[PDB]
Amino acid sequence: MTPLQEFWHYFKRNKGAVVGLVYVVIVLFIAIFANWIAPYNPAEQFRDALLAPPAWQEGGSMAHLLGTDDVGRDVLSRLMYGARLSLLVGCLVVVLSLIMGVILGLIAGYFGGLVDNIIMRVVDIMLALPSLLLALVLVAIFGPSIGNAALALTFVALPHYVRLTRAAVLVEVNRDYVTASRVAGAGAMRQMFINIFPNCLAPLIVQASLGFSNAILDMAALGFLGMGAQPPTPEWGTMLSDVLQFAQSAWWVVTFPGLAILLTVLAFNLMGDGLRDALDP
Amino acid sequence: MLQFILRRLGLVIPTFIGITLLTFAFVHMIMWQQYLHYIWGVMHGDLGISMKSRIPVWEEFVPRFQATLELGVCAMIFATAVGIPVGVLAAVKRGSIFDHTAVGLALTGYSMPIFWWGMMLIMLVSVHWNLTPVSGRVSDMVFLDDSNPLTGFMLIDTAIWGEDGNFIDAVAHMILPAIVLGTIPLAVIVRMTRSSMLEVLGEDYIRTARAKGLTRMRVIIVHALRNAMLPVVTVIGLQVGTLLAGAILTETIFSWPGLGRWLIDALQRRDYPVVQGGVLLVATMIILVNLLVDLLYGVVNPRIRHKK
Amino acid sequence: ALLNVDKLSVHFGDESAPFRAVDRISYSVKQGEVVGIVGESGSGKSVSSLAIMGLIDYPGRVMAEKLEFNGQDLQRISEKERRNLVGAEVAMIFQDPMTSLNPCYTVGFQIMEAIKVHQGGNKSTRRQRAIDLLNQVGIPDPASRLDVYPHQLSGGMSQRVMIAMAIACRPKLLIADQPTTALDVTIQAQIIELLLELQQKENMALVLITHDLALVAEAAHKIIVMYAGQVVETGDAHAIFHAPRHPYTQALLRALPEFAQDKERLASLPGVVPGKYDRPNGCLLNPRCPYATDRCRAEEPALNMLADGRQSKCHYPLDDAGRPTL
Amino acid sequence: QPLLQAIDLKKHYPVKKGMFAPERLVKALDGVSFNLERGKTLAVVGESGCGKSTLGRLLTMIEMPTGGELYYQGQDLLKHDPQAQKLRRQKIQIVFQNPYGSLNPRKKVGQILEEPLLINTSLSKEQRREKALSMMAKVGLKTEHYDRYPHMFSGGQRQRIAIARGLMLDPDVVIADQPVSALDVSVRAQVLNLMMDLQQELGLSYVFISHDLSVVEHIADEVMVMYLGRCVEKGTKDQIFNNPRHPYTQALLSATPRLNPDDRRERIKLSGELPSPLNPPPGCAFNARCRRRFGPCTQLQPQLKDYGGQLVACFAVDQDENPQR
Ligand SMILES: Nc1ncnc2c1ncn2[C@@H]1O[C@H](COP(=O)(O)OP(=O)(O)NP(=O)(O)O)[C@@H](O)[C@H]1O
Ligand code: SF4
Ligand code: SF4
Repeated sequence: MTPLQEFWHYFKRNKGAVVGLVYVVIVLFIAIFANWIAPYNPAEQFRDALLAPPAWQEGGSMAHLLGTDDVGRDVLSRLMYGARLSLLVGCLVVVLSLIMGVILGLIAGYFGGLVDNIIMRVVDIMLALPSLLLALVLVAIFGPSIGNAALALTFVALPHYVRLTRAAVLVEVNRDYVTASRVAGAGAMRQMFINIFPNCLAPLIVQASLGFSNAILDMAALGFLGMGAQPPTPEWGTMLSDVLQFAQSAWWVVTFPGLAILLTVLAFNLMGDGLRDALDP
Repeated sequence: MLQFILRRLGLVIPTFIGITLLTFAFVHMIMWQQYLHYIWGVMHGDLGISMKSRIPVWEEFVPRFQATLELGVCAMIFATAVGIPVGVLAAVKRGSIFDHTAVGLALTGYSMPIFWWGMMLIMLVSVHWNLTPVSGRVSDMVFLDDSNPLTGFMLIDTAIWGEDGNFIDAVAHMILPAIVLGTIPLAVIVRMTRSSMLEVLGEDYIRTARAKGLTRMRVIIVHALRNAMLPVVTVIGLQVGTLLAGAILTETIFSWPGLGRWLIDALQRRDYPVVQGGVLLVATMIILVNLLVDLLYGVVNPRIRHKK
Repeated sequence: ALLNVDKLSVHFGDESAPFRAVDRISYSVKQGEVVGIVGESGSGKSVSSLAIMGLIDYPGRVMAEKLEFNGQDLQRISEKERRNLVGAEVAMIFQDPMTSLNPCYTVGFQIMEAIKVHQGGNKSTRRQRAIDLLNQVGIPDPASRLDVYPHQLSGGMSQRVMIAMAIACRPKLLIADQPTTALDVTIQAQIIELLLELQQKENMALVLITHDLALVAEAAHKIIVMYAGQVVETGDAHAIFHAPRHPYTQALLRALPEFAQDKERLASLPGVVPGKYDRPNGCLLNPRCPYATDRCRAEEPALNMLADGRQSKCHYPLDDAGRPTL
Repeated sequence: QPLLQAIDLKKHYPVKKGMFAPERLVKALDGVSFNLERGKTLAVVGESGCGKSTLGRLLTMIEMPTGGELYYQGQDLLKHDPQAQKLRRQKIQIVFQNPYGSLNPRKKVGQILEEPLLINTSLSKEQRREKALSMMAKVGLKTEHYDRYPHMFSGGQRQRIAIARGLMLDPDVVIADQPVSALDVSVRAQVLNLMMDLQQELGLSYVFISHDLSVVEHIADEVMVMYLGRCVEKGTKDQIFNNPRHPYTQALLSATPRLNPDDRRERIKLSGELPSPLNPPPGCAFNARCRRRFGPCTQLQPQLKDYGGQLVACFAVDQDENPQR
């Protein structure tokens, strides 16, 4: 069949993948239209209600579906605006780490030699310290903010995509079709971007979905530690910054931000193995 | 083997000189021979003074390294002892309810916010079911006599010199930290064990193993699992490197004495000397762990062992 | 007969529309006989061997009327009892010698394991037997060879270890699936020579399955020709490649350089082998056959037993002049 | 002037026995030479590791030689000059061993055939398509196949696409690296028939590399037999298959199986396995295996000499033909 419809016919076998894609779609629609769908403004402090339970719990109120935080702010409206910032940072982290990482991986894998040694020793130095710890070192030097966290995450996600692109390119460059085009007269820009790139594209489409998973986990972690976004911002990580005090007083405040994160990341991992199943025989 | 391990050393040394130069750039900017003087400082143990304690970064690092290593070996002993059997079993039983449950739970663990997972277990199994202690490496009831040659490892010290019940405290405080930290390692090990086992169960040497008339047990345990453990050995190395990201998150909620809590407190207080010296001490230990794992891969793998 | 296959069938996929990888085949092997099985890709050769061995896995299903080996019905015996036959009365050699041996264990472990499972014995007697057995396959310096890992062998040496490991317990039948593909011509001559010296010294039957007709014409007594998952001709080696009784055997010979008058063009059949969706009604060669007639689209041909003792799956078996007996 | 002259082609790849060992040459090819003329097939035969596929790679300049001369009609192809690069890129082309790895699996058959014309010619898109359609026609594919991906084709049809890509610039020499080895008998026959019909229409010359002596016996005009990177015997097809002089040629032509009982030959019982090129034996490379082994064979390297119009390198033949030795 045609490559797009053959991909969908195989992807639809993995039901879990379809579930995940559904979820993804749903949260993207919530992220776009939050200003119309969400009950109240993310910053509005109520004071006639303060740490009040969910709508179904006794002493709760049906005006605040997922209850209220300790300074009087609705949890449901805050989770939906958290979705905007979490998916937007996922987009910048995955898009820039793909663009810069695939280019460096093709430049390293095809040209080889000195260029490969310089690129791979720099990537190996960049991976000599754990992902989150290197991002924390960068953010503490430049200052806690959503932009500085997104930039730090793009810079730390880059080496993974370089190493993965190179590994795919070295499996292609030894194959006879790359040699046949070299005999036919093709220049390096053609060989990389017109011949090798569409053949190594299969793993990168998987690693884009698995990249959204790590982008929103590490951004939530950054947020939790107070480095990723500042306390007024409605971000799922920030919402858990200081909540362990509420384990007895208010279970909803601790539960829902992290359940949302889990759901989101699980959905993207579901798509990741759905794409993997659709991209091999 | 020598002509393999000497090439791993050949890639390690340029990486190590890299971390010494980048950490030099950081301690200089917050006479090129000032790098020779700084690495003389590092090699003589003259890492800086932490600005809040006014104690050398090395004197602070040692105790916390120990406290992190207990939690690390418990997370890995849990993740390897539970994970490999579940991964083998799932691949042996492909398409069973077991196989779907194992794949679903491994996706669920690999997708999980580790700090939140800890708060859920603290809330469930220390607050609402009163089964485990809420925080710390050991309770205030434990007071070990300093006169004894203490190791600094709380499990060992409380087993050998503790009063009645003190080892039971030392383990009861450690099970939640280990289960929470070990969840991502366990999820990676179950996944990589399945995929590695299922590619091996497709190979022609297992058709030969069945054609010889072997029991299914020998085919899985002897023929399949040795070939399947080569990539498992590999990813266990990547996990014991990346585990300190889980340490920063878990040690914070559990108020554990540890390198994760000392580094993130230093970052939040802008105590640059602790993060400047602690980045070098973390990065050098990642290099040593990778170097040992590669040596382990060299002895296990006979393609690497015997070639030269 | 030692082996008695009757109406054997092997299917893959859903029972409403099965891939008939083997479709109602029936053949026998006698003690000490060499039997060739020949056919192009998609012909189904290997699947009968894998069915005897019990190597057809979960999505595939084996059905037969009689699958007797040595008087034991291979479809009724238990897993315990199958392991007393496989590797000790029936044994198999496979196509790729570089991947047929386990990378992680020495050649000596892989031979001494086969002896242990079927004959037991101490380390001393199992080592001695592996030494003797490497001597028997013509290995240079056996003693020093036991401690050699498979990646240290050449392809020819690795086939000699496969033969050693297969003959270890003195089987009655040895099966070889393309033992000399991707292997040099002078090594192929040595391996087939070795198998034929073993067939004479141990008196074992040898089933030798390959795409190369010339190797089989030299080695085999009796030849089976397979097309599209079913047997189309059976007969003596000398006669089948000199007066062929089936139009597929005739075409498969006229397509070989052996019959070409120098540069004169080779013959071939039109079309391609009928896979899962392309199955013709009537005779399976009917889309391709030069001699096709309406009976061959209405009615599947019987495996007709001819007066010279041979069999052809054709309505109009070829006379010695190479024309249909209309 | 023959269409392609090879004079003393050598390929000596250097290698390391680990870091501390001195560099050592694997002499993968040494001292091959031939004349190829327009409208003929020259066959290269030998078992694995004989250098037969480092040759061909030299002839198409996939790899540059480490010595020798390679002339198309008096012009040296081994110059780096762009004026010579255009000529070698048009005139000499390759068909690879593997039909599954030699086509780009993410390009349409039209693009696989148009790529040579984009890179080398002035042609507009409208003209380029008509060359590709006419070439598919010439190899026996259909117009509807133009849009299909290579995974939609059988192994035989994939080899027809690889031939059509080779023919696309209208060459004079096609190198054929074991081209019908992976194929079944009835599709092998069709690819051989096609290649001989193209030689009758275009006037191509083939350098045909093969482990199957039957196919060479069928299609070839001259044959080179090779062992451990050196030619051992060269002659017309008629001589090599009826009066083989070299002990290795006699071993190949007897280890090769044959159908007809009347076409059987004396059994020659070669021992051992092929020498590693990394650790080559002294004197004649066959001296570990040869029945005719004589005093010189462990001391000196034999050189090709003319005996009755058939070139052979063997000290025993020199003694048969010169009893005065
Ligand atoms: N790039 C290379 N570097 C070093 N040795 C090589 C290289 N390419 C090939 N060789 C060696 O050269 C020898 C013969 O070359 P090769 O082209 O592999 O042989 P062939 O007989 O032409 N083809 P084959 O049938 O596949 O062995 C072998 O020992 C190869 O391992
Ligand atoms: S039975 Fe009929 S269709 Fe089949 S091979 Fe014979 S003549 Fe042809
Ligand atoms: S030179 Fe000597 S060893 Fe070599 S082929 Fe001739 S007789 Fe044999």
